[PDB]
Amino acid sequence: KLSEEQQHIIAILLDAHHKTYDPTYADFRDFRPPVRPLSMLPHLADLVSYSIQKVIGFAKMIPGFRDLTSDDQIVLLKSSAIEVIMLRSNQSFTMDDMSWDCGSQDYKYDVTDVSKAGHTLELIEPLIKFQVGLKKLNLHEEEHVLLMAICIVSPDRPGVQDAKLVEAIQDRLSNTLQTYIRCRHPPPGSHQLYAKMIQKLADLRSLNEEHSKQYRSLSFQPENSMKLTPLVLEVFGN
Amino acid sequence: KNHPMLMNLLK
Ligand SMILES: CCC(O)(CC)CS[C@H](C)C1=CC[C@H]2/C(=C/C=C3C[C@@H](O)C(OCCO)[C@H](O)C3)CCC[C@]12C
Repeated sequence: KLSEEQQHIIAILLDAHHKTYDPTYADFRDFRPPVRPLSMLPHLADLVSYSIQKVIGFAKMIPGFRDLTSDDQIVLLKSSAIEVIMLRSNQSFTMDDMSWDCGSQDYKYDVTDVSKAGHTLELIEPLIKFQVGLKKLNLHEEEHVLLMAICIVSPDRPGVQDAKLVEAIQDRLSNTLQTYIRCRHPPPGSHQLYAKMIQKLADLRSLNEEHSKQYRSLSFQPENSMKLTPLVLEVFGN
Repeated sequence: KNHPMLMNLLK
């Protein structure tokens, strides 16, 4: 029925998100200007770098995350980073015109802008479909932050060491989510809600997979890799 | 395994 601890976990994650997601998008002004070949890469690279920083800050506040080894923490962030960014970006995504609207026209990204970052439809289409499907769930902010935390602490991540501990931490987050839906999400919106959210995590592994291929191809050419940031290169691989 | 910036942000 949602113990005090489970409510505690949610309150912690909500605050962690509030401290790492600025809906005013004021910081975007510090990024290299968006330009509409690969004219949007400098801007989106900066956007992503900033986002990596915010996802890291969010992750450190995940109850239990701090108990993992420095190595495990590193492994989880490198593997989930792109996934959590895609996930958190749903907050700026708008089905009005299938674009990521971050406060203004300059900061409103659509399919062509992503295309101008070096990506193809093989990633973009399923990415928009994902955003569309996630939006369709109309998740409570509570469910949104729990999903990002669950995504981060995944036991099957490649290179994971203490998988047992990682699984234990995630399980506590999963049980928190499952119970929240049952007790706080009214039907019909709660119908199969948990399974649907886990399915989104499966979609993200696929998206992660495709993004990594296009990123390696894109970052294989020095001139492109030259337009990224130091953090992006370190986290997404060099 | 040698992720300076990422490690610093996690400390
Ligand atoms: C730099 C790596 C790239 O792959 C380019 C080679 C970037 S393009 C790639 C398809 C991508 C992944 C996340 C996607 C998007 C993300 C958008 C946001 C990130 C999120 O963290 C932001 O929150 C700011 C508040 O913290 C805001 O919602 C906008 C939409 C455009 C395309 C983006 C950048």
